[PDB]
Formats: sequence, structure tokens, C-alpha cells
Amino acid sequence: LPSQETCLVEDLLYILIGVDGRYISVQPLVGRQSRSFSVEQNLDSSVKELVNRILPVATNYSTVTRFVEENSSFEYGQVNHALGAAMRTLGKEYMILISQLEHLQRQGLLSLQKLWFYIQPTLRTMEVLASIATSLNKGECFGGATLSLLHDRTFGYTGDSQAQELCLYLTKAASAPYFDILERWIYRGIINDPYSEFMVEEHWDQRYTIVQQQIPSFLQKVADK
Amino acid sequence: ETSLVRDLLYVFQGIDGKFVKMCNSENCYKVDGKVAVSKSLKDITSKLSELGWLHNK
Repeated sequence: LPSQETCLVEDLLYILIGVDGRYISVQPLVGRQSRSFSVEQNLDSSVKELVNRILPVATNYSTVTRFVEENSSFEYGQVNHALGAAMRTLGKEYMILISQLEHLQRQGLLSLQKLWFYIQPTLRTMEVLASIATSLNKGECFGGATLSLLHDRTFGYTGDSQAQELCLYLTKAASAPYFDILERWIYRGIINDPYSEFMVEEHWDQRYTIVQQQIPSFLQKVADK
Repeated sequence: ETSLVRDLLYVFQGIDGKFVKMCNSENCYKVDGKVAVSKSLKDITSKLSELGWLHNK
């Protein structure tokens, strides 16, 4: 068993990276970014169930990171692209812990339990990122409509400090593009629309007519202002 | 000896290891199925059992 547990630690370690392993095969049946994970039958059925609940973690890693590269490839100037950059640099912090414990894998004695503790914080990081990504697939918003959705997630994710800190940072990384498009409209009146990020479209006419499609992080009173 | 050391790990991490305790509303402390072994195998599983209920909760 303990040699069988350690190769199920190493095969799972490749699953969290995003590549398909040897004893655990990955297959997407659905248009959603989450792919299904199948563990093979083992000589002991206990560890097969214990590895089975760590497979929802790479379910959430494969959820948000496919979204931010699809957002990046099908090129937009939108705030949804800058949203994916805040999620990509958080992926640098996720991939760097996995390589550090692999230095302890050449001295390999690490457990199914020492690994299980580090994955419950990093299922937390990935489940919030997956549940933002799952809301963005059902939503199809852009511009200020994305800004007001991320402003609502600063309200709801309060009570957990570190889920609040990323939902703050995701809102702040979506607003610094948007309020720069605000300020570039204030100093000259340069209205540029790659995919109509800002609300106000160019019209004698006096027809700037905010839009009901988008709204800032605040209510319509600052949009009228 | 050492297989019982490995067996308590998989229940510490989650659901059961080398043998199958499962019966979470029927608890029999673990299955070992051995009577020729010492009767202290009957009590080392009692300490093994009060932690797995707090793991699944």
C-alpha cells in the first residue's frame, strides 16, 4: 500500500498541473470548462476514494485557466481580458508550490495527508475562481455590466478574508481599465471602442445617451454625472 | 505492524484504506477479520475511529 499511495500522489500531482496522467484519465463531456476525472480501480479501494475527492480541485483549475486563455486568444480589448490577467498571475503562485514539494519528492516520503492539507487551501483558491468562471459562462457580460457583477461579488464574499481579498483585487483589476477609459474621455473626449468597453457612444445631435447595456460600479447617478 | 501504520493514514486523509471500515452509521471500529492476533488490535482501532468521524464532518 504505501508505495501504491505515493504513485497515486505523483499521478495526482500531474493532474493538478493540467496534463493527463497515467492511472487517472481526464475527459471533457461538456461544453463547460470542467472536465471529468476517472480514477482506475486499485488494489485497495480505500485510497481510490481518498484520491477521488482531490479530483474536484483540478476540476476547478481546468475551469478558470481554460477560460482566461480562450478570453485571451479570441482577442478583445475588453475588461474581461484584463480580468483574465489577474487570474493568470495568480496561477503563477499556484504552480510554484507544486514544484517546491517536488524537491521533497526526490527525498520522497510525502503523504496522501500532507498533500491533502495543502490542497484544501488550494481547492479554496480554485473553487472561487471556478465559481467566478461558471458565472461568466452563464452571464456573457462585458464592459460595465461585468464591473457591476464584480462589484456584487465584493458584497457576497465577505466572512472569508482571503476570498474577499481576491474578489476585491479582481474588481480593482477590472476597474483600472474602465476608469482609465473614463479619464481618457474626460481630458479630450476620445471615445474609442475596441468592443465598446465604455458605455457612451458618439452620436448638433447631443445624443451621448449612456446605455442601459452597461452601468458603472455605482448606480446610474454617477453615469448621469 | 507497518501495514497498520499505513492503514491509519488513508482514514486520516479521508475514507478507509487497506480494509474497508465503511459503515459510517454502523461503526465496527475498522475491519481486521483476525482473531489469532493480539486483542490490542481491538483497541488501537478505537483511537483510529474517533478521528475519522471528525474528518468527514
